[PDB]
Amino acid sequence: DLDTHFTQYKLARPYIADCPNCGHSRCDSPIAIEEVRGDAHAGVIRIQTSAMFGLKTDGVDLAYMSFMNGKTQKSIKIDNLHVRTSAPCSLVSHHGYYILAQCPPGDTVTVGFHDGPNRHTCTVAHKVEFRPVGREKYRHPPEHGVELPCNRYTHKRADQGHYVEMHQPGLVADHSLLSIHSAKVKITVPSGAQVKYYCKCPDVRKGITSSDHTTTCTDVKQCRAYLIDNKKWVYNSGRLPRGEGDTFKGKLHVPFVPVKAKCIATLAPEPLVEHKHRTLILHLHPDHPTLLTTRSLGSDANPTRQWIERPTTVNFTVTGEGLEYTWGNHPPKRVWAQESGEGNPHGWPHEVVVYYYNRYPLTTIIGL
Amino acid sequence: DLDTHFTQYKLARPYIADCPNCGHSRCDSPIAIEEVRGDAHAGVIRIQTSAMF
Amino acid sequence: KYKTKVPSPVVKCCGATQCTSKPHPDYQCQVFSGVYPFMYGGAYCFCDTENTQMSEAYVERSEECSIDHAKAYKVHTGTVQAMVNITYGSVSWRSADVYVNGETPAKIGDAKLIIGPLSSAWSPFDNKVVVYGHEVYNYDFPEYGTGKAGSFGDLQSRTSTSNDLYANTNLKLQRPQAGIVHTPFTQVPSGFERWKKDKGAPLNDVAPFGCSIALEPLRAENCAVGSIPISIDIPDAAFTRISETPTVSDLECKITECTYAFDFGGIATVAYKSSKAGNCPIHSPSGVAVIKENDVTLAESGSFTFHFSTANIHPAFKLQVCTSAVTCKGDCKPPK
Amino acid sequence: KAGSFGDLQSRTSTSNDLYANTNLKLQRPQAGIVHTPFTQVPSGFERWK
Repeated sequence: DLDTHFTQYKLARPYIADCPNCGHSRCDSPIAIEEVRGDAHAGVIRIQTSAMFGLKTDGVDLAYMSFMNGKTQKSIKIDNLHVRTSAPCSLVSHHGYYILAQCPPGDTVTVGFHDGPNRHTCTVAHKVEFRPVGREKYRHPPEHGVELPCNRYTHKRADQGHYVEMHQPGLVADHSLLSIHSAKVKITVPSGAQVKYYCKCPDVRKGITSSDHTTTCTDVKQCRAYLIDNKKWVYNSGRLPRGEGDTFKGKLHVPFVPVKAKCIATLAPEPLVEHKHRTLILHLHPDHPTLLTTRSLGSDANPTRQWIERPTTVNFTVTGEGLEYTWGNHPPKRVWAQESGEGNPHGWPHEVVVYYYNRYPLTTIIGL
Repeated sequence: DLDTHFTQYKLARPYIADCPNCGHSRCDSPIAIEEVRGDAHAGVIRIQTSAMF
Repeated sequence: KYKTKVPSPVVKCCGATQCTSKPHPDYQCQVFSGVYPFMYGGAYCFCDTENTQMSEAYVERSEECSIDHAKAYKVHTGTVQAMVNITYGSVSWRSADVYVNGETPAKIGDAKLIIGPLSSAWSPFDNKVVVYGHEVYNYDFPEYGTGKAGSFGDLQSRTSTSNDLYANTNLKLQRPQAGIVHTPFTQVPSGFERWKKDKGAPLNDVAPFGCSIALEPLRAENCAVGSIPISIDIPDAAFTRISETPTVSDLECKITECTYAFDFGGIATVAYKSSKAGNCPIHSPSGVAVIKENDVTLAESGSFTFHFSTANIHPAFKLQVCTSAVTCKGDCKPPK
Repeated sequence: KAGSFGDLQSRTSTSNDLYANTNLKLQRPQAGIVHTPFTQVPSGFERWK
């Protein structure tokens, strides 16, 4: 939608964080990695960073990264970010602060917006997977064949069943406002920034918007300049100090929702199977490992479990009781084994002997 | 050469096709994948798409 | 699956705040002294030993829980029923369904059905059986009250809405350090998910008697074992007399041939002369050669054939026709 | 030989007599997709290769 998007964007601001990048192990970009969340069957990843993205800070221009450029906040084009895990990411979309993209398997995300002087990138290792095709072991989702349910973050951004509280922001220490008075410190406050400052003696630790400066520290060193803000509202974290504002529990929707969708894999290849009466021989030359069980239809099961991809074969036998079997998306089938008499009731006495040997396999033998 | 190339190009045109891309499973580009053929010992691949290139 | 969130970890220039019992499963909190953490373009949030860092924690539940969670069951005695089709007498397909109990009074048309109950008295089930998706599994016991270290009881809760997490992710905090504002910690990986890697063969796939299961009632589906003492009323009006009938005579049947095979793979005929033409049933009181036929027209000199299977190399048996049981022994039979 | 070794069952290179079976079977085109879903045998003689 836009209304929950505007709920997001009306009172939330970007920020930055010391994202543990890979260029030099750490980076304070607005691109600060966060909200890592990819658990769809398609392996799509709905995420969000320290800064609002997608829409501009109002909730418009989904190509306007409302990002905290340094101390300030900015919304520039989302012209170019390198969407890439181990391999180039199969990005789908985003939503404001949130981003919903997909990636191929691998372990490490490699993303950063092509500002032009820098990518401001943040990178994180997290092993990536393709959701296996249900009953079978494969790599790709088959274009057609057998249709199966499969979970997914619904790309729709029109949600409010989910939500995140845009917490009251807090405190921020600064240094630059402590200018020199041509002999000693000189506070310089832009606007409404009651920057807590404490030189050697207690200054106004409540902070001043004034330019007040105290000779107790001719040096600007002990002087502890500390701004505080609550303009817009962002949720706290461990990678966030105890901000002064423990308020603003404004539960702003998360746009996308993990939902069970349906998607299609392909059926197995049928095997070779030969009714050598008194048994049957089963041969398949497949392209991936599935499993085939063979559950007795009688008083028991005695089934099989295994996973093979390579050209193969096997033999089996059963009574006319049928028996279960299915390798791959193949449904289970069950067929009586018969058309195997193997014995002449009356020939010569030696013949009838071989018969009372064979008419039953064993009950003949025990009787004999 | 160019003469067999001109045999190619004199009366053939590009086209596009709904190539099953990976961005959204499908794509109608002139870059429509086709003629996949790599079997050299070096593993070089001689291919061609829906469009002349 | 669970979830784990963290509130704002406390901070000052000096001194400390205090850790409380912020009520969450496995929740932790601990003071941290001389924190000395910096902030970008800041002033380190202190003038001295910070001493102020609580690293207050929080554990909660995932959101797939809504879509997907465990389904842990106690399974009790319950019932059995079944559907049938009656095509009797002059009646066509009348498919009917009813409970096993030997009492059930059910009337369809003129058929006052009374069913069984079945001789056999068991289905492969278990009191403690769980299920995800279509699949279903006897979990020996889902350790409901007992937090199994989250190994399987990762979300130890009565219901989805029952927000009672008697589970332990064994969440433990580590000291934030390196001037980094954070809550380093440890806890348990989603153990029940770890098993969701170790899922096995669903019982439906292991159910013997080549029969299956229904989701909502745990209806076992047609493990054809046992015998059923049924009792059905018939329309005595549908009867007629016995003397008005075209009468039998001149009984003889020719055993043409049968080969012992599944399909009623044996044909044999009769040679006969009738009192008068018409129709008359041919019941198989001895269903040895399993007759394709059960009732045929009886024209004058009804001298005709029929089909049947028996496993016999050869019988010597007989059965009935038109209230007149006649003998056709059953020749030697080939196999397939 | 199901193409298992006789993948190209031919007297010569130029003998265009393919008494071999890749066991080609078609599947129904669907999903609004113009295509010929199908199946056939992998090159068995290559499988031996």
